Amino acid sequence: GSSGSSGLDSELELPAGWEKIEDPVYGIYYVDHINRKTQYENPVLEAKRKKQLESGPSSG
Repeated sequence: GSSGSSGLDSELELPAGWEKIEDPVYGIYYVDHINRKTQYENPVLEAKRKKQLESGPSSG
């Protein structure tokens, strides 16, 4: 695992089923009690990042 110096990541107004767990060794990570998944990349950012998309390649 890669330990980052700056960690300005947080819940960021998580949607639903998100829990910000702060650990001294594991660090700050969000756990989903719905998809039993845990990752560093905040969901609020991802969704709002791939959602803000106004125009893009249409496929269907």
